[PDB]
Amino acid sequence: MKLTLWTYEGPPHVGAMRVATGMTGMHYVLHAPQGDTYADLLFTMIERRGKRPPVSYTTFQARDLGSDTAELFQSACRDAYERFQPQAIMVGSSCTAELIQDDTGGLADALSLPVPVVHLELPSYQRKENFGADESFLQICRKLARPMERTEKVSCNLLGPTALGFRHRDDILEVTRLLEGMGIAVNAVAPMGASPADIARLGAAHFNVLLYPETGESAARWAEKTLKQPYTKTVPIGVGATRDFVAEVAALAGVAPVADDSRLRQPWWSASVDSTYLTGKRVFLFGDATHVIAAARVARDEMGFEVVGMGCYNREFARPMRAAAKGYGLEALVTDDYLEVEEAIQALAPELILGTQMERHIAKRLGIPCAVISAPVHVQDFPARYSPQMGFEGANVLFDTWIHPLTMGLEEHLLTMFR
Amino acid sequence: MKLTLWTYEGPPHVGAMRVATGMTGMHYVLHAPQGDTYADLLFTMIERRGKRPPVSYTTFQARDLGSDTAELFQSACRDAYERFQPQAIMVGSSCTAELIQDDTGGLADALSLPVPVVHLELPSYQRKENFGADESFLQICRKLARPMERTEKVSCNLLGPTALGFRHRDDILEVTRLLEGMGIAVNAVAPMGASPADIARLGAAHFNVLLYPETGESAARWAEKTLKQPYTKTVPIGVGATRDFVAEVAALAGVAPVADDSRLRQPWWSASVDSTYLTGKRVFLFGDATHVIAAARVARDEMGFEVVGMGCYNREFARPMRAAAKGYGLEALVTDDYLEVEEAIQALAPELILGTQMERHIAKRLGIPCAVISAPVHVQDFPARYSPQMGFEGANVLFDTWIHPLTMGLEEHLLTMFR
Amino acid sequence: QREVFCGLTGIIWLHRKMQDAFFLVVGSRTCAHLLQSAAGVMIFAEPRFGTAVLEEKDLAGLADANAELDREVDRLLARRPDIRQLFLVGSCPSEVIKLDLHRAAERLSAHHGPAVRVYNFSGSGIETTFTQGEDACLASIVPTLPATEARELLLVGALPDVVEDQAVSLLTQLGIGPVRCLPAHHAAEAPGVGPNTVFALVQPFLGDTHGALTRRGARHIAAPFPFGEEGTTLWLKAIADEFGVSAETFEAVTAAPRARARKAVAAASEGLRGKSVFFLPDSQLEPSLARFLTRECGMSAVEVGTPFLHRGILGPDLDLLAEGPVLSEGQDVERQLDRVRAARPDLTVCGLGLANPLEAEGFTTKWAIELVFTPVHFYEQAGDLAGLFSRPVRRRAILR
Amino acid sequence: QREVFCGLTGIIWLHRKMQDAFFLVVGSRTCAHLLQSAAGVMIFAEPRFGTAVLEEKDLAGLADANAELDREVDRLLARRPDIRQLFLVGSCPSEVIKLDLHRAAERLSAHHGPAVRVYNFSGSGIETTFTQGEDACLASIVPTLPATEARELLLVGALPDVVEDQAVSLLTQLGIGPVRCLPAHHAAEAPGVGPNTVFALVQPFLGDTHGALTRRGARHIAAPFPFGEEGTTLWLKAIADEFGVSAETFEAVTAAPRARARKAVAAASEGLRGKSVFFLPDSQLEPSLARFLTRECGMSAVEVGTPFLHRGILGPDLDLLAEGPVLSEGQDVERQLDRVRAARPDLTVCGLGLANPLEAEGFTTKWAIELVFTPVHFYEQAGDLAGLFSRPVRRRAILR
Ligand code: PMR
Ligand code: PMR
Ligand SMILES: [Cu+2]
Repeated sequence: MKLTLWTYEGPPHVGAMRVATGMTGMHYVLHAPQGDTYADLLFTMIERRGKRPPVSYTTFQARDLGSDTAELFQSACRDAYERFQPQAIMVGSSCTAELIQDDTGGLADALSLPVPVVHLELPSYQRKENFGADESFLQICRKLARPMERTEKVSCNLLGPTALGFRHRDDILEVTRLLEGMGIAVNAVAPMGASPADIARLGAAHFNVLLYPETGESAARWAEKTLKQPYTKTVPIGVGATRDFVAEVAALAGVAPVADDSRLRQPWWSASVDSTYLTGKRVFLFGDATHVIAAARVARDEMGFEVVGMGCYNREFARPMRAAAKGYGLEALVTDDYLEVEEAIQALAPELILGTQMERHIAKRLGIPCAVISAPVHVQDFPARYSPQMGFEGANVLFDTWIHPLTMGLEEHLLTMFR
Repeated sequence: MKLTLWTYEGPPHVGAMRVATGMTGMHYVLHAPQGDTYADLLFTMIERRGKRPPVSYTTFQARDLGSDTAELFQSACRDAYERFQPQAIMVGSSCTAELIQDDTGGLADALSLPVPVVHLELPSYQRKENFGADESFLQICRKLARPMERTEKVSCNLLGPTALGFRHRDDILEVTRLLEGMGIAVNAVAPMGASPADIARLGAAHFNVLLYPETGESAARWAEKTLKQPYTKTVPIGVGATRDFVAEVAALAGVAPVADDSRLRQPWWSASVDSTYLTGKRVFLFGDATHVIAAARVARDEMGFEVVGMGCYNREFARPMRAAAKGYGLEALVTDDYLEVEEAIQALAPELILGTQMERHIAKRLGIPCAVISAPVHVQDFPARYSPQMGFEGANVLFDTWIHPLTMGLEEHLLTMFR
Repeated sequence: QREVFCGLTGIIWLHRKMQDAFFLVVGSRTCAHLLQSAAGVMIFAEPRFGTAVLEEKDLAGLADANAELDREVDRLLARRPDIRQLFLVGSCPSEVIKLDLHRAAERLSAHHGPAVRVYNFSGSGIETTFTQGEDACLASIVPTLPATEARELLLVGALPDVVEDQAVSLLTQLGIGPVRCLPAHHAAEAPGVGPNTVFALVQPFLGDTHGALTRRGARHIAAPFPFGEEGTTLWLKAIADEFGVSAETFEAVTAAPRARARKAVAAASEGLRGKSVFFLPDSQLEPSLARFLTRECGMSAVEVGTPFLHRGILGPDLDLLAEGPVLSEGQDVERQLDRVRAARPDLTVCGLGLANPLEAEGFTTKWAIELVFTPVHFYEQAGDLAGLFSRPVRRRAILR
Repeated sequence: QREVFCGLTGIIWLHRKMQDAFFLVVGSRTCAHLLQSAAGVMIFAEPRFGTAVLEEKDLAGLADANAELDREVDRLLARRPDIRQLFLVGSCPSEVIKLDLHRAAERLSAHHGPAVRVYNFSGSGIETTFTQGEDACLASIVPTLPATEARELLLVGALPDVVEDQAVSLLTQLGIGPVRCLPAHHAAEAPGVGPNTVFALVQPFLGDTHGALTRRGARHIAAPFPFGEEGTTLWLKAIADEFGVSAETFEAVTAAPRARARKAVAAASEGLRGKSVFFLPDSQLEPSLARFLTRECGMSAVEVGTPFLHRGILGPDLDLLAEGPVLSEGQDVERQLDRVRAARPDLTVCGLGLANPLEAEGFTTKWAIELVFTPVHFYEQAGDLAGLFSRPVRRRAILR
């Protein structure tokens, strides 16, 4: 019953929303108390999405909690099909509805809707938002994706990108550009650019590209076993990681790499005599495991930073973060509590900090240069501009974003000194 | 005289230096005293040119004053040709050599260099950097560009982009993508990304595209006079300006107007609920004329800002700026003195300042949110990332860049009120 | 489907009013995520609200949950000894658990009662929604306020300190009746209520507070609510009639504020003359909103929707309101949004969840979540209230 | 072709040294752009260097330019009553115009005294390079200094205030008599120079300065320059011996800072061991820096480059510097870059213009402009000097 003020992730049903919202034609009803509507405006405002999130709450109250909950859910499913016309339906419960004795599966099955209906069992109190998104995408794949015939040209699937994700759109575009340069055509991008037809077509791709393991590792593994589809184990954030991704994806497809490195500017801009003051600057890193690992590699090898802190709020990804942090001579900070990270920053006193929005605010109170690199973000963090974190142009974005706090602080300190 | 501390434009030879640095195979031989090599530190550091600027300095001293000046110029030109093997050579004078008994013409043509030599007559004490950039490019075009049989398919020339220019590199890519989508292949981009062969091929293009009037207007008019190439009069900065440029270029080429608006997010993000506070914000605008006019259009029509001030440091573009300012119900501020711009800012008290680096610092002292939109910039401003000011992605960049100071100020003020 | 927030969102603007109150939400992770998301920037400034997450071990049993809640309250008191009124807020999972928050309040007001007076009120969406949380918080404090034997006028309703200061200043200029606003910024200066004291709402949604103060013996004075020049004018007119203030002195004291308020309202409403407004049920501010926009601002309301339309206390405001606009009780957000499609109103005052989709569809949108935050009451903020609706229409005109 | 800056570049740190001094550059727009670009962020702080652009009429008529300069300095004095010493700085177009800055400085010192004293020195590139600007400024100060009859030590050089404080404290606790600094912050604190007054040189480029103080009877102290550890020791040892301080007393003085200087140098020299360094002529600091790197940092030197060698002042460091490194004095970037390419040095000390281009070709580069700015002299900062030279090598090792 520990008092909680800030949560790095939401409840799993928020993750289920982040899958359904991304996919087109997949609406889901969700047993919730009247007032859980707050979660739709996350996509409405933070992501600035014109479309209403494809979600149909039951909105039960004290006058409907006794026995009318099942009737309300049945009416919600009926109306959802009748007017929203979804190509497929996915079904879950909120925490309050998890406590209330309801059965999401039985009602949806009894309605016998012709569109396919997937049933979600998410432990609300035990698990977290990323588990919700990963499990939702997994069940959608098992319901829709079936072993199919391969495409003529070599095809890949970008697995992992969901709604309300850090830079997922621009990373989709950048990885698609890299793959097009390779000669590989993207068969489907799921869940964000996908439809139930796309989940069906997932079997056609020659191999899977796991851009974000947090929301796509379960789907990648299930496609590895059932669909006989190999999946990429590296994440293309940073030039080194991008080249490793190009090499491994070229090996998987059998084509040659054709890395397009004309756009590349971060290596030269780091080698410039301007970036000499960057050498040995102490960086504390927090956020989801993939971004933290990639950012540590970028900061050490490509940026000349001394990584003094490594951490993740995904306890499900503690082992890879622990191994990576052991790589840099540190112990991973695997906690979902912002006070522990606060203490680590205070004791460590880094010169730069790259992490979540909470991390940026911690730096602001502590007066340290701060950049945002991970999933918990504000509305302002979602950019209208093309701001990838992946690929070679994403490397330039990373360099500029990480330099801006240090350059701003240096310029301010110099201006105060000269005054 | 006046006691100047900050000049918006440098000496005229800096513009010719920018033009020479943009091109490949063109070498600048400058009659300048030792110590005028500082201008090579702009290109190598601010622009991060991996190669030295293609500029050779005579570097005369008190000993080389009476008669050794001409011999030094001749030897410098000859040795520059032998060492660097340029496909063409431009010869000019610095401020000090104007009073010196210097004969660039005769000294250059006496050596009988096989490659064409371009003679530059720039009034150092009267004109400024943009005149140097315009006149050098114009004279290069007269020396190299000849009337020539047009390309089989429709071709365009991007006229204006030079070295040490504000986001010229990304605007070239954006406009090239726009033209390729429209079905128009860019014949040549000059001065930057060009060679004397490219300047010769300038005659092949069906029409000229003037991205930057400041450094390419004279070349465009001369091409209209002699090479019979119409030149675009709309600079594609902002969604409305981009659509006007697309329509006019499609009319010029005769191809159908096809523009890719899929990446465009500025109109939706402006129409969103989150941008209501932007309505009626008073914006002061300063910098070079083209960017200021385009930014005022962006502000008023797409961003909701009310333009409280307009201005430029370009006397050569005072008339278009005055016409535009009359358009927005204001009187333009055509001055090169940062004190007058500061006084206008103080009297106006704008909510947001869009201008040069000097305007950014003025806003910082006055506590006004600031963004950089014009040419005089630091090492900081030049992106490693793809940051165009033109096209639809450039409109996205404009929106995010202009909002970011307002978002920072609002967030800081909110967290100040809260605690 | 009701696209409305649960009463826990009332916490976010309540604790700005109560500097000595900590709102301990006993709920799942969902309600903590609600509080964090809706706070936005505020959660990075050590707020005074915290959610005690219930785990699967915490769900089973009641005595164990009560002991854990006591331990958490002690941990909070150790960190923040300053707090002297703790607000245990019930939530949806807490209500399904049936954790006796009233019994918990009884225990913790005996543990450290003299200093920390622990209150309890339901903020659960199954019971209360949006500003119903604020009126529930105020209905939890009234039954335990001390009795009084002096007739006093009290400003029931949470207002910004500036709006409160001008309200009390105007009531002082009236010359009769010293005021004691019901929300106490600290437990130190908590007010007194009894059959002697008479109360008048400032914000429409305080129906539970009506029940509490009516059982206390105080009597309600019906008045249109201070939203625009006419609203605050009739509010203070009802105050004067209740206190026997002569009409001439009231006219003298409100001649100038009425002048500035009318000027500001006209200036901001010039863009809204001959426009159409639609109200999606969010926060029960909407009947008074529609009245103010209809007569002062010149709008025409196709529908005024209210999640809970308390006729008895809103009565004067509907009386001022024209017969034209229709009144909607409850929400069927699909049907209501279809009605918005059909009407094509110039401006739609709707929730933040629907705010962006409505604009994407082609309808201008204003959101009343800002209205519960921004100072929009009485005379001076009349111009701000009008301009808050004016700005969306101006932006639509400017952008296209 | 030589890659140096005209002496106006020294102005920006001279004016940070001198709070009371304004640096009026009588030059064209090119020299104003030089000052602006070199200063960078500095110009936005409203610094104390300004350029009066010689307009076309000014180069046309010398008398009109002289009257305009008089009016300019009058307006500058009116704007800034704080300035008590003003430096009329010659420039290349000013020299070619041939307007007498000395006759001017005399005239305005006559008609603006005794408050404002105006000096003249030439920073023009035609007879000045990078640090000869500061050398010429200090040379201009010397003749106006009073003729003293009491023996004093005069430290000459733009020691940063913290470095000046360390040197002054070390001397005063060493046992010397009077210690004064030629770049006095205020004109009232200007030192006294006489036949009996001795002076010691902190930075090498002060050749014309040393010549200037030689004429007034001041006698030079033959010492290596206090850059790292031994360079500093030998400096303080020569000072002590000329002041007659016993050797054992001085050893007890300098033992404590010496150990920390050695430890700091050894901590940051680990990357520089067994490495080759190349010095392009930048600031006449390079023979001494090569001595420090070769003896203390374990760095081989392939060639040391200097704008012009002043063998008399720089003799001790050249003697300490090994016979192996060949000293080149001619500046010619065309052949000098080929020499760099042939040498293939691990570290290349060059100008900022050549830094990035040589970095692209595969050469690790350090820019000597950072030496004049950053405090690198004396013991406490010896480790800072070593780290300043070792950081590019570390960055290249990390970046592969
Ligand atoms: C339901 C929760 C929620 C979330 C996800 C945020 C973020 C968000 N809420 Mg804030 N907010 C939501 C809505 C509301 N917020 C709250 C407060 C508040 C208002 C008054 C305001 C706001 C806004 C925001 C913001 C934008 C922050 C910004 O302006 O920089 C989002 C994405 C912000 C805005 O401009 O909205 C149009 C603003 O003026 N919300 C409250 C009342 C307790 C709710 C329920
Ligand atoms: C005049 C030549 C020139 C120009 C164009 C600038 C800009 C510029 N000079 Mg600054 N500067 C150049 C070099 C030098 N500058 C001067 C000062 C100075 C230093 C000490 C420093 C610097 C630098 C810069 C900068 C980068 C600004 C930075 O990020 O600090 C440029 C582009 C900056 C740097 O090299 O970064 C490692 C840095 O630390 N310059 C001076 C001494 C008078 C010169 C001539
Ligand atoms: Cu910023």
